[PDB]
Amino acid sequence: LFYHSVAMIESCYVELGNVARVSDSDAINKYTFTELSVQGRPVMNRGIIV
Amino acid sequence: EPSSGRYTHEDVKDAITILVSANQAYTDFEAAYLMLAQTLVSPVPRTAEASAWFINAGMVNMPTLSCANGYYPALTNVNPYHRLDTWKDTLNHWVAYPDM
Amino acid sequence: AAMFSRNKPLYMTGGSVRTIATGNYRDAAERLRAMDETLRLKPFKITEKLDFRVAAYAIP
Repeated sequence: LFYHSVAMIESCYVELGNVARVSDSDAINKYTFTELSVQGRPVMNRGIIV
Repeated sequence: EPSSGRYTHEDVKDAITILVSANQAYTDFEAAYLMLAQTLVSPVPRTAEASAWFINAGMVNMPTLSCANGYYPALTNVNPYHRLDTWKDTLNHWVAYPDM
Repeated sequence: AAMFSRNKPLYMTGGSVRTIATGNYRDAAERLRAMDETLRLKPFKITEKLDFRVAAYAIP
């Protein structure tokens, strides 16, 4: 689980690095990158989905 | 948090950008954008006779404020319904170039 | 069509009323939302251009 944990946080914090450097005036931006990717019916886009 | 009292014009942009993104109220913003384009400026009359337009006060029809997203957040999810595919263009234009 | 009340115009507000049929609901029961309830997350490939300071995501 230790190796699976570092693999997940390293994947997330790397991508949030190059997501923070996009202008709001765009299709896939800071606020609306979760909605277009998700093709299901979750209650709220939070927790494990993001 | 409790109200501070003071705010910069930059802070109002942050308030609008969050409120639209959370509520998915992109078409509601497009209505407000066109509604302000009418009011923002008024003509200086060409001749003295053209002052007749601006004597009587024109009425601005503001819709009643109602929303039920806070109570039932299940109805607003990741797959929203939109009629046009260019339904987020007006906000993306304003947030980039406000003075336009 | 026009309606009056208290010597003033009474206007109809709200959504557009439709002719509800028995078929219009039970076609969504026939549909069932048969999209298998499985959270399939699709990726976005980052694309670099002249500035490089700001990032740009593509669909494929």
